[PDB]
Amino acid sequence: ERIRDLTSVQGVRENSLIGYGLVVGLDGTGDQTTQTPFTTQTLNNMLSQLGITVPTGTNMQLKNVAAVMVTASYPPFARQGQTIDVVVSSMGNAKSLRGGTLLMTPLKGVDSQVYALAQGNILVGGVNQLNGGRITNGAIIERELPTQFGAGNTINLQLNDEDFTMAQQITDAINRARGYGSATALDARTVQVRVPSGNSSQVRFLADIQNMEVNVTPQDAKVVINSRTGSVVMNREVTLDSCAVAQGNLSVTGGSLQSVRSSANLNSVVRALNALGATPMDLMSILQSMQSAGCLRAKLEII
Amino acid sequence: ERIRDLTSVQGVRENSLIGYGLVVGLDGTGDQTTQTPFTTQTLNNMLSQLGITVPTGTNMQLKNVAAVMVTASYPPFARQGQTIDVVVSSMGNAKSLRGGTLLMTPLKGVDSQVYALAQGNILVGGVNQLNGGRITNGAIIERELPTQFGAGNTINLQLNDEDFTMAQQITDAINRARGYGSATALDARTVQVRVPSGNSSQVRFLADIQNMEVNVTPQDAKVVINSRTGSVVMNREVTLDSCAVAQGNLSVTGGSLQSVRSSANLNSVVRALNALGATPMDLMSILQSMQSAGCLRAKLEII
Amino acid sequence: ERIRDLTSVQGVRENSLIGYGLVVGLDGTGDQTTQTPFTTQTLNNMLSQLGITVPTGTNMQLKNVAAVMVTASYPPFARQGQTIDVVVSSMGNAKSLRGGTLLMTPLKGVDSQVYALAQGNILVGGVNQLNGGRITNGAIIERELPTQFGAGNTINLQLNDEDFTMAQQITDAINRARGYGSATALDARTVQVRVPSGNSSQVRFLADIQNMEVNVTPQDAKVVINSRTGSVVMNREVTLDSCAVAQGNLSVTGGSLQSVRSSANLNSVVRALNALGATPMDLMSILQSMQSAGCLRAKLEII
Amino acid sequence: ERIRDLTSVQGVRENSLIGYGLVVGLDGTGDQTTQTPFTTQTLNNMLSQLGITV
Amino acid sequence: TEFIRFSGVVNPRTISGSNSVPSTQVADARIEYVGNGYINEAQNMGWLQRFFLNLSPM
Repeated sequence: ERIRDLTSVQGVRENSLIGYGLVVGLDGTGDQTTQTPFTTQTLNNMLSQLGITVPTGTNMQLKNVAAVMVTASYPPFARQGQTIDVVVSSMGNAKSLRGGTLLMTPLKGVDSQVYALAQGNILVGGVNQLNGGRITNGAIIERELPTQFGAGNTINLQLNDEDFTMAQQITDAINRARGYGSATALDARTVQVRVPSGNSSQVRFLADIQNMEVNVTPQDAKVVINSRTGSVVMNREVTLDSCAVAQGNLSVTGGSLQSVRSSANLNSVVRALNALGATPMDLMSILQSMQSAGCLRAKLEII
Repeated sequence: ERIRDLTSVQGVRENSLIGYGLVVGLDGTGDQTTQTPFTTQTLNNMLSQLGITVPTGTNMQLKNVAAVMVTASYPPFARQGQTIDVVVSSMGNAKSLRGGTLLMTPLKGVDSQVYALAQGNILVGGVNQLNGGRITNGAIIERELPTQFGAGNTINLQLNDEDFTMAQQITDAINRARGYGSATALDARTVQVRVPSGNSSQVRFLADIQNMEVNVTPQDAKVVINSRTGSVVMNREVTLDSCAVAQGNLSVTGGSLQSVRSSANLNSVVRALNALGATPMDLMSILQSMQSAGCLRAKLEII
Repeated sequence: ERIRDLTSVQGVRENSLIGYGLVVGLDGTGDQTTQTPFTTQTLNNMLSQLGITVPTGTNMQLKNVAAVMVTASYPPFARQGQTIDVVVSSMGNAKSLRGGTLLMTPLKGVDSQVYALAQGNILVGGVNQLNGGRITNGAIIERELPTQFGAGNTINLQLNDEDFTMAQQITDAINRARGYGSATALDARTVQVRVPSGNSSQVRFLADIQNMEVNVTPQDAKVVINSRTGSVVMNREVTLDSCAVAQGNLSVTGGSLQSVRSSANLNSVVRALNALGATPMDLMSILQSMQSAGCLRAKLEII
Repeated sequence: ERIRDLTSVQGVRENSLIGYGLVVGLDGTGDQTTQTPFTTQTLNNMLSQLGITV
Repeated sequence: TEFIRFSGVVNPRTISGSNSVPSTQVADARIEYVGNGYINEAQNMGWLQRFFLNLSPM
């Protein structure tokens, strides 16, 4: 299952669909509709379409209706009649969407064409979000996308993470179980494979390819710091050099300057960094300072 | 039962029907009708149709009537006279729909044509939703849709989830119990089967096909995180690499940087992640940071 | 893994993409929209695009919508259809982005061209930042960049830190396992390697090169001081000379002038500096004064 | 390591770069923007470049 | 019949949110407001007056 988990097929991709709708059946937790004119305007549009023309000059003050935006993913090779999941998010001053029902909503693409029609019952968790829900199989595909799959004798596998070693390894793995010249790497992120002419032939070839297992090679040393959530993650290839670290309210347990032992593997790094007795908030600053000095032999990314 | 649970037949699909109606018989828990003019307007329309013309200039302040939207699904091969379930959702400032009765409601399609007529008694749970109910067999089909089923010698089975391996596996399964060239995969999501010319012949063929069992192949490694409900779900094909994790108020039980053991199967992953002693809210951030670093060898989806 | 962790390939670089979007589905923690007119203006733009034209003169006072800026990195050799992570940051007077959903956002480059389309669910930690979140695989690449990779017979490895010794060492390492004249150093930061003509040939060559291990040579002596976080980090090549240090409220434990023993290695430096009994805030001033005097034989950097 | 720690090479030097930017995503801890007009002016410039004319 | 003609070059960043731009932000502004019919013919000087306006000594 390595090749499918590492790469993606060229032309097999997911698009994004968006639309506007109304959610009805709320227990008095909808829009105020005095500060969100589009809710009442679109309700009047729906009624006018259905055969009820409400007078232009009138005051409608609803409480069970909310104006929402619906987002979905158009899956690869989607055919009309299939169903997809949608996400429903409130748009103006609505308290909750607990037990609402999404009315008929056309999901447009980037090209402003309807690719799906959405309508269903929203499932809201019930510290849980109240203005956001999900409808499983809530939208039906109405339009299909032409594709070039099955045409030509080349298929590109696109690596999720760029690596010359991994690209070469996938090339050598495809060229071991599937013939001599069945794959050629084009760059650090693309492996071009030669496929038989046809549609089912390429499907069979890619089915074979996808479940093959490749031995993942060492992949860069990096320390990911998320300051907004206060988390630090170090992969296996992170090392350290011997150097001294000082920080506020931290001391040898006896001065404030603690020596960090050079470290070869990740267990040594973890032990050396835990010897400092540093909170992760302090550990982030320690890692940044060590990266500046040169003790930390890894790529420090702040996400 | 695998093929029916995995695929859908081309042209065998469900449509969405919508309509507007009134719910009567509520115990003073209907619309205020002073802030929802359409309720009184449509009640006057109904009376005028029935033979009662209420004066244009008058004040009607009802309490047992609510204006509702009715939604239903038009089932495949629906014939006139059959019954379907409908969902009734209040539209404006109604307290409840406890024991109301849905009056005659025409359910329109996307093409604004009446496909069903809805009327019945609403069943409301009774923390339960009060403005939303369901009527079983509450609508009768009045229009039928022409279809191309039974015409031609090709039928497409559309996989619910795109997979070249699964498409090839279904193709090989249909071509084992039903002849040599009875199925051909067209893409990652479509399997074209050759069916005899006729209507009952295709029904028999698809009845045979649908209950066949296919051996489901490994299907991608993915971690689904629902932040709105605070849930994390990992399938069997999720693995881990050895790396260090630090987060606020979490420590080895002795520093704050805990080593996560490389993990091959899902039990190892669960044990390694439970060794951190992390709340799911913290676990979501841990998983996101590990995906950024590269320890988590899976596809992280946020739903 | 040394060469990949020390250098970068010429032309294999990451770009920065930026865009503006709206986040919907917040639990009343969006913009006030009375002090941020662009939120309501862009919401009206979205509705007008979707087919709803709200009157120009009207008051919309939303609470579940926030105007945000989305930032992402365009990875090397990115192909259309692939997915990247994005960072979503609020732009005006929004309380939180806890469970919001990013609507369709075009990520522009420096050249103001759309290279990715962003839409997904935001993951906010939950002392955690509330107006900043991250969406994994939240953007899909829509445009590709032409490159000169595979053209020519020269490839430049660019050292992360400039060093003539390290450049020469990498040159000698490449010229030991890959032929006599396979690499030539051009300056303190660039090593030019001779690669075969072709595209896959260069991929194979760089795959070989990247995982080679080079013996890292002593790399300058420097003391990094971060006064904003109050941290001091000294690498292994920092030494000391015998000199006397006096500072407020510090005394020999018996005068106020403490002799610091000359020190050759880093352990001696740590012991000598801990003998002073100095808080890191005092230690920063001590190190600066010693650098001024000449005891500290290292490069003092203030970050 | 003495010569590198004592001297520097001619022409091998570091320059200084400066620029102006905006920092977004703060938890209500940004500028007041009523006393710093350049913050709002440059935000409007960014929006106008991106396609929104306030 | 009255004809109002306009021509010019518009910078896109000057266009407001209502897809409108003042005429003073158009570089090569060519604005014309003319008419025909006897109402316009009544505002043209007679050929002899238009000749005396150019050739008379004072």
